[PDB]
Amino acid sequence: PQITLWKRPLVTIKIGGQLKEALLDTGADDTVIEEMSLPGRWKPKMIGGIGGFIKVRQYDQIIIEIAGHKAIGTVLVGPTPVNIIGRNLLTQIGATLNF
Amino acid sequence: PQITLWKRPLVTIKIGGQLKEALLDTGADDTVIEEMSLPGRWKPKMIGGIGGFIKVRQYDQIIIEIAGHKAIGTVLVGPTPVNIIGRNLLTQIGATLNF
Ligand SMILES: CC(C)CN(C[C@@H](O)[C@H](Cc1ccccc1)NC(=O)O[C@H]1CO[C@H]2OCC(F)(F)[C@H]21)S(=O)(=O)c1ccc(N)cc1
Ligand SMILES: [Cl-]
Ligand SMILES: [Cl-]
Ligand SMILES: [Cl-]
Ligand code: NA
Repeated sequence: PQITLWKRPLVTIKIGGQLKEALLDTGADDTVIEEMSLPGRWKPKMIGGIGGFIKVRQYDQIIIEIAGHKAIGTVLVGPTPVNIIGRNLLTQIGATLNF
Repeated sequence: PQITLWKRPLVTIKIGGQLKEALLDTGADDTVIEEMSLPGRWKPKMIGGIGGFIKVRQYDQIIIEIAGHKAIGTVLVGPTPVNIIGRNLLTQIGATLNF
């Protein structure tokens, strides 16, 4: 689709068997999701933000479905105020900014 | 143009006759730029992200060029880690997300 930016670009995702709403965020290098369980190994990470950092768990090789499109990549899990789909997974669904 | 997301979507902006680099950020409601001098009065605003909130100065009806496209609108100034072009000005330059 073509998504205008008059409102937040929110979409439905499927991750870990769960449906969630997430923000398509070209200003995010990586994907960050609110606390949930995911399978496999993880390692700690700090991720930056406009106001400072939060501690997250880094899970690699996680499959997500993003508005109907399957991707695989790293997902960070931690106390983000909103679920955000970052560039690491936006590239995989072929998302571009056009003007 | 059509901007892919394998790297950060950084463009040149021009504000107060100065060139700066800024990130095109669909996850930002608001344009926020690092400390600089802007004309006129400002109003207070609170904006929040990963790591919490920052206090910013809101300047309205500021002339800003973004990747060669003219915009005139609200610019927030504060301790953001990078200059961010948010949806309030992305809509003025006709940007959409596409996949
Ligand atoms: C700051 C920017 C360089 C990076 N961020 C992504 C942003 O898109 C962020 C994404 C974001 C969205 C919503 C809440 C938290 C973060 N938006 C944001 O801070 O926008 C602020 C300016 O306008 C307001 O609108 C949303 C806001 F946050 F409120 C304010 S981020 O959230 O800090 C971030 C950093 C690293 C990773 N991997 C993922 C995300
Ligand atoms: Cl990845
Ligand atoms: Cl104040
Ligand atoms: Cl505006
Ligand atoms: Na894994």
